[PDB]
Amino acid sequence: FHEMREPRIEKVVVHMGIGHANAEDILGEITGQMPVRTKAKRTVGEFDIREGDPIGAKVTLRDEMAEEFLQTALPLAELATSQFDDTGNFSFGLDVTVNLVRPGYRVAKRDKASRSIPTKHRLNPADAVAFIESTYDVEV
Amino acid sequence: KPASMYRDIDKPAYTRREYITGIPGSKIAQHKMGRKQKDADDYPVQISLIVEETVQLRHGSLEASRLSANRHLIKELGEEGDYKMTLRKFPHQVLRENKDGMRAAFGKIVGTAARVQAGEQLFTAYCNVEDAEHVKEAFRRAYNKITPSCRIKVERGEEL
Amino acid sequence: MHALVQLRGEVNMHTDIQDTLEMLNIHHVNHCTLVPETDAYRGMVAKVNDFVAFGEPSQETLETVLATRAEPLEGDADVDDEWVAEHTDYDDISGLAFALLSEETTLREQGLSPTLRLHPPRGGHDGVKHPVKEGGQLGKHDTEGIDDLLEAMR
Amino acid sequence: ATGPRYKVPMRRRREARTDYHQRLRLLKSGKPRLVARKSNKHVRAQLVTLGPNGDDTLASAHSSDLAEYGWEAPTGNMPSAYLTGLLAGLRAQEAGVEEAVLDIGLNSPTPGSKVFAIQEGAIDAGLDIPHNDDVLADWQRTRGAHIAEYDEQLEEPLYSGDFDAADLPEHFDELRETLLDGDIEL
Amino acid sequence: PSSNGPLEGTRGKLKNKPRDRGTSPPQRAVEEFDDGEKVHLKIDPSVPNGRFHPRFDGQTGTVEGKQGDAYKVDIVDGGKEKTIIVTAAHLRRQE
RNA sequence: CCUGUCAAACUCCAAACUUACAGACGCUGUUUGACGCGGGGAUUCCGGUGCGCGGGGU
RNA sequence: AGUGCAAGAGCAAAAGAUGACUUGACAGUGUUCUUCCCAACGAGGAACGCUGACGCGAAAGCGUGGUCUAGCGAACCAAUU
RNA sequence: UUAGGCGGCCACAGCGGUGGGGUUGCCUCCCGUACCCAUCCCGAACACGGAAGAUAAGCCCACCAGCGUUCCAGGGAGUACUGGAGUGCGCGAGCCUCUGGGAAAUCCGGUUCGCCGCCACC
Ligand SMILES: [Cl-]
Ligand SMILES: [Cl-]
Ligand SMILES: [Mg+2]
Ligand SMILES: [Mg+2]
Ligand SMILES: [Mg+2]
Ligand SMILES: [Mg+2]
Ligand SMILES: [Mg+2]
Ligand SMILES: [Mg+2]
Ligand SMILES: [Mg+2]
Ligand SMILES: [Mg+2]
Ligand code: NA
Ligand code: NA
Ligand code: NA
Ligand code: NA
Ligand code: NA
Ligand SMILES: [Sr+2]
Ligand SMILES: [Sr+2]
Ligand SMILES: [Sr+2]
Ligand SMILES: [Sr+2]
Ligand SMILES: [Sr+2]
Ligand SMILES: [Sr+2]
Ligand SMILES: [Sr+2]
Ligand SMILES: [Sr+2]
Repeated sequence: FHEMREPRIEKVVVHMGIGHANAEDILGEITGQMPVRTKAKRTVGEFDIREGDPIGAKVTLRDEMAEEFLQTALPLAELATSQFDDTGNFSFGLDVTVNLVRPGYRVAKRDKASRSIPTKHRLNPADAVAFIESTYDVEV
Repeated sequence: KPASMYRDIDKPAYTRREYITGIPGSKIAQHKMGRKQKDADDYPVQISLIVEETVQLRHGSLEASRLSANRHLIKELGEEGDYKMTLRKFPHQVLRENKDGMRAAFGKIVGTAARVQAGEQLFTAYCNVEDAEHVKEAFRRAYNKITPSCRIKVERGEEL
Repeated sequence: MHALVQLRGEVNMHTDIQDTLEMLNIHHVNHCTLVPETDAYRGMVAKVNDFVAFGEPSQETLETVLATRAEPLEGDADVDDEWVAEHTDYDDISGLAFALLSEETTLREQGLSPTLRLHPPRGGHDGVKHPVKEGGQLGKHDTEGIDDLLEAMR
Repeated sequence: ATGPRYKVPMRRRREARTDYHQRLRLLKSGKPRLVARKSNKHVRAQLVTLGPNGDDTLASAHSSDLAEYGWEAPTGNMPSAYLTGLLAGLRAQEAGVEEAVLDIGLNSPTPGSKVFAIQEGAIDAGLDIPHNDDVLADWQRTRGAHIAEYDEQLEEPLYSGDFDAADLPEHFDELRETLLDGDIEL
Repeated sequence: PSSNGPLEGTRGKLKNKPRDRGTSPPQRAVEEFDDGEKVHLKIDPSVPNGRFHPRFDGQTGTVEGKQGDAYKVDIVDGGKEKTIIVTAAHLRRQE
């Protein structure tokens, strides 16, 4: 029961919302894998007329790449209570977001007969804090 | 202009403001009179003015009749008397006037009117048993300023 | 089985109404026909309602009328018991009248004109501007009421 | 859901099991659909026709009933998939079915996939199905050579329940040989 | 009318009731009709192709062959006979 | 929550009614040949009134 | 929401967005409806075919321009293939 | 259908909720990247390979009506509106009688937590 209910790391997205590049170099070194550019939509008065154009970059980390990054990333942050999403996620910061979920998330991410995860199986802020806190750090 | 020009319902419903522009503002100052903080069910007596013929009453008559009615209530029951009158109709019908002979005759917007079918309540005042004769008088003055004949009917009042 | 009698003329009458009367074999004012009570026939008399007088007649009244106003498909020939006996599947007028009411046959089916060309109502009718319920002579009638008219138009 | 004006998708659309847009283009051929579907452990192949109250499966085949002809190997792989199609294709020929179009449902048209393997099997069984040879896996991979060479990188047996150590694509040959044989109780 | 186009005054007839919104079921777009069969004509708002002139909505014609996948349906406009080219999507069997 | 009103270019609803096709009855046609087809000759393309439904206009 | 532009209508594993490839905005010839309800009338328009040649796709299939309804022009003469 | 595949109708099927179900069976979640294939970055997905584990998701089974929806009874209502008729009433706008039809909102109590087809299968 507890096994197919205990949380895990879905993905860790490290992103840098610049606004106009040279930043790809640092992410590749800190994360381990290749980064990806970030475009934008709608024209903005802050010199953003060119709709589709580089503004930032991101890296989605999964499995080891995710943990091996969090081991040396979480200590650099001071996790708070409010910094937690309703779905049991949290973002701190160069933004570093951690997507947390239970053992059967694929059901909602697959193509064939996909279904939305029930509220009961959806992770809680509390259950998230606990799982994370139960791994080399403090809450609140 | 005479009410003879706009009293009958002889034209299509013309209310769509998204297609009509330059509609004159309503002369009707208030729709909620007396004590608008108290409830209608807090009164023993409920008297309404009922229109006997289906017609169109212009906002000019609506204001004048509503005025001559409530002004009497204020005079007899004071500016803060224990009563509350209501004008439940709103001037939705936009009226024109062909003011070039019959050529391009579609008239320009000159006003608004409220359509009321026979048997409907134009006014409905709620008062106490004592002030019942004053509200009947206010309505008597009110029906003298609208096109149709009217009935002053008591909905809640076995106190006679 | 109902007895239809045109009481209002063709002039100003709606064409689709006039056509129905003609489909019911009635082409003149005061002409009568015997119509079975079927769904199809019911729709027809409902359409003609305002220009006609109808209802179920008594066996007696039907016999009086048949004897006096019925005719062969062709000719002057009086339709009496002897006539009925020699040309119809019945023994006398009564036998015919019974089958008609019981809706077992039709005038045409027995070699008789579908129309009973009646005489104007003796003493006059109750008026063609109002229905029976209002004192007029139009629309559906009581068996006694229809008899009064038909007998009056002997 | 929300109100009267609300529009709820078709049942097989809520369930996310039928691509209706693809289904139409598919039915336009007039030929029966060779419904190719998969499971984590098995592979199924149906020959479906259109009907007044629903579809009509004239001939089907499942990887489970593959063992009924001498298959001691797993059932979620390439040799399995191909053979299932061949079996279905044969049963189809028996029922009078002569042609069909490949319906892969919500699966991807990836080159050398199992749904294409299923297709190659049915075609080999004698069924006329619109196909493209260079989208089908190379003969050896169909046999399951990619798995034998994977077991070559042993140290630990690929298969848990003992079927064999180094695996046998030769078994594929043995089963194909069996099905193509005229006798066989289909 | 103010204009004399094909879709003039077709606001109601060529519009789906909210719940019939979205793509229509394929079953009826593939239905097969035989010559001589009586078929009701009614454009499916959701289906763009294979339509007939809106003026003909409500007709009940007779299938008399086909042109490609679409059907050739014979109807009588007033007193004039006409042959209508129409796909199954906008047709229904009578009775 | 409560309370007061509306829509020719609004509609969760929704007639009467009009309309396609078919069957039935009715009426009609097979010497009065209907339905339909082909050909000759027109006149006509200032209309009006009542009633119902309108749109404009006091 | 978006879908070039009135208005009304269509569209969600798309008819929208992104990306990529591509030139069917192809040649020839028709059927039918429309233009002109019924009911004759041209140019124009559309739907639906066939023949030829192609593009894309695993394939069914889609492409006879833009989701649909506006964006159009006789004879004579000239230029052009 | 002791959990499957393809469907028809396309909410009576939606939304929300409760309870129950899986040793070599099923569907899954699940384990995992040599290959086929894959990510403008991630075996996440797609694709391929496979069973240590699990029934917690999904799924299948049983059930609840609070919202939404379908249908039914009674009430509203033969009211509103209306096809046909009238030397019926009204200064009139308009109304009425007869004849043939006949709502909507809403109230109340029921119904509805899908039905059906083909194939496969202890
Ligand atoms: Cl599948
Ligand atoms: Cl057409
Ligand atoms: Mg004679
Ligand atoms: Mg006399
Ligand atoms: Mg008289
Ligand atoms: Mg309209
Ligand atoms: Mg010239
Ligand atoms: Mg030139
Ligand atoms: Mg459970
Ligand atoms: Mg009078
Ligand atoms: Na002038
Ligand atoms: Na639809
Ligand atoms: Na033309
Ligand atoms: Na880029
Ligand atoms: Na479960
Ligand atoms: Sr008028
Ligand atoms: Sr002048
Ligand atoms: Sr007065
Ligand atoms: Sr009409
Ligand atoms: Sr198009
Ligand atoms: Sr994995
Ligand atoms: Sr008068
Ligand atoms: Sr009734």
